[PDB]
Amino acid sequence: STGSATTTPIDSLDDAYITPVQIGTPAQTLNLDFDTGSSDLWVFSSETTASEVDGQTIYTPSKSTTAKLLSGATWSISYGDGSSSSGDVYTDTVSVGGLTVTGQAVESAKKVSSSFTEDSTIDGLLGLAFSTLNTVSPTQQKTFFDNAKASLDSPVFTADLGYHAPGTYNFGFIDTTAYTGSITYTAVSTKQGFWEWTSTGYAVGSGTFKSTSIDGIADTGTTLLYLPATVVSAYWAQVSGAKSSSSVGGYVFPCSATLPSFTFGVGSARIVIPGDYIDFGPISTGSSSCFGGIQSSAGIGINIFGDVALKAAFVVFNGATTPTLGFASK
Repeated sequence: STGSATTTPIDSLDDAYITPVQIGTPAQTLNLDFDTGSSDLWVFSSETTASEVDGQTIYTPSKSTTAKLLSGATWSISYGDGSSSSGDVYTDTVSVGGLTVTGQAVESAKKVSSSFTEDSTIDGLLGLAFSTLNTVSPTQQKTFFDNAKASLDSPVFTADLGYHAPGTYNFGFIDTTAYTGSITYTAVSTKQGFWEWTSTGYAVGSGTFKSTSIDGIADTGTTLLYLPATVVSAYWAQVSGAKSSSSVGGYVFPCSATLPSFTFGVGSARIVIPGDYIDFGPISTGSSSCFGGIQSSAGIGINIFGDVALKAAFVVFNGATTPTLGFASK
């Protein structure tokens, strides 16, 4: 089997991408944030505290003839941005782009943190990291991809995120028309539960490539590119007037600037992020200070190849017995 679904930016900055997901019988379609940095499929629901729902579409398990309470199971998750959610668990039929999994754990939110409530466009998350990170207790549950894997034509999914445009998540096949050149594959460590890999270096604009190992994670659920402070300083030094602002929370730059590109290495290959992808717009409405899309990971504990980096590539998440990642230009 295969599946193919369009993923759509939630706003004009590409802050996140939503993908329609069919849950239950008859189908209830929710727009979920596919997140290769986490491993829970959770949704706003008829059980979510009413004051914490503000415009999201909810899953109502009592209206699904295939929903079953997973007795005794609870979940609770906290994300790198400080947000969180928790609740109970149902199993139900879940379909993405024509690919159907029966008995998928659907984590129904009883509580969500304010950042979720305040974002009416995201109805939940669909985790695509390794199932060892799934938070369901006392019996950890598998991700949608893990449940689908054996049925897929090939045990892979691909992320093709658009810049200011829709893109595609495919399951079970590699669309050879969706990229240019060849796909360069690179080793993955699953020791932390992430799609963790080592970039071979970077370049700023037309500058020389610096060969240096940068361990990080491929994370579709993180907006920005978070890299070591040395790398980030080297980038922003090429933008006149750019500076790190403690009050704003990262590097800002004059909105009148033209940003240089940023290149990262994948083996001997190179992925170029155009400068425009690094502009996240005014820090507040009407400001001439703009927020940068490359930020320091120093306070995170891990480097994160988020959407800024991934949307410059066609990315293969190869879930074979020994997983690997593939990157192609597009």
